[PDB]
Amino acid sequence: TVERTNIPRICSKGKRTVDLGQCGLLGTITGPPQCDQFLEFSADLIIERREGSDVCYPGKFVNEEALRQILRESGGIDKEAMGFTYSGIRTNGATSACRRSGSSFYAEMKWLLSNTDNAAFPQMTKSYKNTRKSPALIVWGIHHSVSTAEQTKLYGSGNKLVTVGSSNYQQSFVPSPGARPQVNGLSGRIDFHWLMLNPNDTVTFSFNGAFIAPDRASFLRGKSMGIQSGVQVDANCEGDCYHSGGTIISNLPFQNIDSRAVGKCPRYV
Amino acid sequence: DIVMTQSPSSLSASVGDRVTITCRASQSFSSHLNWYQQKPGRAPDLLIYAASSLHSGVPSRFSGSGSGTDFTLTISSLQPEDFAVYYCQQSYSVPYTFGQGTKLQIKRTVAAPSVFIFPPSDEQLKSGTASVVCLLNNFYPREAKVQWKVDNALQSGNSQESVTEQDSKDSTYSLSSTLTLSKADYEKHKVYACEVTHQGLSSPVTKSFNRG
Amino acid sequence: QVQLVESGPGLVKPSQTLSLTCTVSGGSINSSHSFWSWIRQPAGKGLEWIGRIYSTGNSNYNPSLKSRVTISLDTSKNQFSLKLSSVTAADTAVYYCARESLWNPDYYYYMDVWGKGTLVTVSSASFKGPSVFPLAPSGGTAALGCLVKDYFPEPVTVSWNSGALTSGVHTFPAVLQSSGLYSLSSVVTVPSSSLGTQTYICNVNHKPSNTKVDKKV
Ligand SMILES: *[C@@H]1O[C@H](CO)[C@@H](O)[C@H](O)[C@H]1NC(C)=O
Repeated sequence: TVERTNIPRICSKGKRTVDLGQCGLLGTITGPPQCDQFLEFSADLIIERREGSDVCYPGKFVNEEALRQILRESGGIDKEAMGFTYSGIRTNGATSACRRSGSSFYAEMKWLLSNTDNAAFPQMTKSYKNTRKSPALIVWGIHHSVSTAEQTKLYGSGNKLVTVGSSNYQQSFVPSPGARPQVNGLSGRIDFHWLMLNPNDTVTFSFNGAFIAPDRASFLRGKSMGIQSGVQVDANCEGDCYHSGGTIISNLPFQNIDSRAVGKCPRYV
Repeated sequence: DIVMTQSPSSLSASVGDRVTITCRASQSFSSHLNWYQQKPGRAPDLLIYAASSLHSGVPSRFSGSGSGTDFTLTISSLQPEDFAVYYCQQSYSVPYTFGQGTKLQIKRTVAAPSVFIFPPSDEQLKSGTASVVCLLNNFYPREAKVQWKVDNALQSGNSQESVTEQDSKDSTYSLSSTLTLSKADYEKHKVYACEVTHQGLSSPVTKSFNRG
Repeated sequence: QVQLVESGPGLVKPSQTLSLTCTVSGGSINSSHSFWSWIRQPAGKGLEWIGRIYSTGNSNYNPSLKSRVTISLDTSKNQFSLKLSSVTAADTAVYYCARESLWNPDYYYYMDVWGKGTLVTVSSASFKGPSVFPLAPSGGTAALGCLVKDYFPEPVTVSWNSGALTSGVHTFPAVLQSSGLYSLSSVVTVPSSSLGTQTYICNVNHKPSNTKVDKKV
């Protein structure tokens, strides 16, 4: 009445299955060098890996576990340029951690600096209206310098403030400079925030520094399934429930092999 | 705007009880919720930020659980000084919004009031009005009846009462019935009595004084 | 130790601009992690976030009040102000300073410093200081006090022996009379033996009138 034997492989017959490999699922939105194959993908079954990382320049995703659940059942992501134009900033930051052929940065973000070292960063305002019929995933970043002088050298002296405004959201953010444990040879940090922009709605970024502006916006293609595993993928076997151990193949109404398996599955016992 | 519906508008709990106050959101904002304790006459003090993390300085008996849209403030072992009004705050997006508030009242054993009567001052009579004040001190519960007698004549619409916020130490109320007359009327009668009937008294108490 | 103090007129006339001011002690107003905010509370009602300001000068106003609200800061004086235009009878409330701490690394903000609060009634009637008469005590414990009468507007704040007597003091809520003036009594129970020895002066402070009466009982 309850299946106890599973398949030690991920049965990908009949469904579009993408093994993200060395890239974490959230990396597809920002675009580190390891998500260049999956900046725009479509899939029915997304498979994360333990080695995959959402990040190249050390940092974190704010509200990441909620966003990962959104991305796991997205059917993929489509991109579109938000058409931002700048005058009076460097607009081409780079870091040794995000390396393609030398120093680079996130493929979908743009690190904004002052023109020269310790020069001023002018107050700017950029807007983007979601023209499509689907909600637009929109991601921005806040760079925490390692010292007060680094933030002064990069974006100029004075207090920095980033404010994000939509029809259903409005909050301001501030960088906190300080020396943090060395991750990838760096103590600075870049934190990524996100929000959903409705159709015919306009996001608005007002800032004067320490702002990792987005270049493109993401859109969800459809529906999919998202698991993390270390098992191999099987193309000839067909399954409807999956977990970290593999594939659950059963007609019994119950099972007692995993408690959080996704997909059409028997109830946990 | 994010509506904040906060349940238990008012409640009564005994010292040592485990009180729970709930707050529910119109959105789901990943636990951007703060709790404030506002005692009478004071500004709200921050108890809990980010739903579950205690603010430095508040006692350990304040807890905060909640996920998504439903959050609960919990006071394990309620103490008499916890009498206040508690508010939940949404810290997700401005304009910031608060709950309607929860007045937490303390339940104690019934206590009888000490009754005092105060004649009007000779200085006030020069103004032409007379204020006779009757005091009920440190009683529980809140309900109490005060009757004014002037020469054994019942008084109607010249009284005005007001009770204090229940005490932060013994959780007792105190009220003041102040009878207002005119000087001409005050000098016409001699015996002024304040009669108090309270549930912890058995027999009604009357405190009187003579004018002359 | 950051501390905030409200300073402003206690009453304003209808259809005028209400102006308050916050003096911030124990810290610079150019702190990189502080949104200086204003929150008001109608007496007996809930809290209403008015608006906040950053050291850079950027502000966010409540959309209901955005038409009539202006917030500014004075970096030289270590102060920030709030000006509510076209005041109506509904704007009668207690107005609080507040500092929103942005120090949290997980981006969870909170008001951790509040001012004492300043009541602002709005009315056409001019203010009037209070008259204070004794409540003579007339063993066990005796009760004495002093009756504060005929003042406007709120609030009045009573002390006993310049704050050195707090145990056993009850100051009652204000009651509005037919005249449109307020009255309240402040009582204190003391040892009946202490009547002849110790003196009891009650300190009635009425900031709307700049008056402060001291009545010995
Ligand atoms: C979005 O706005 C455009 C321009 O007003 C309009 O043509 C379109 O129908 C709108 N779509 C939706 C879904 O509101």
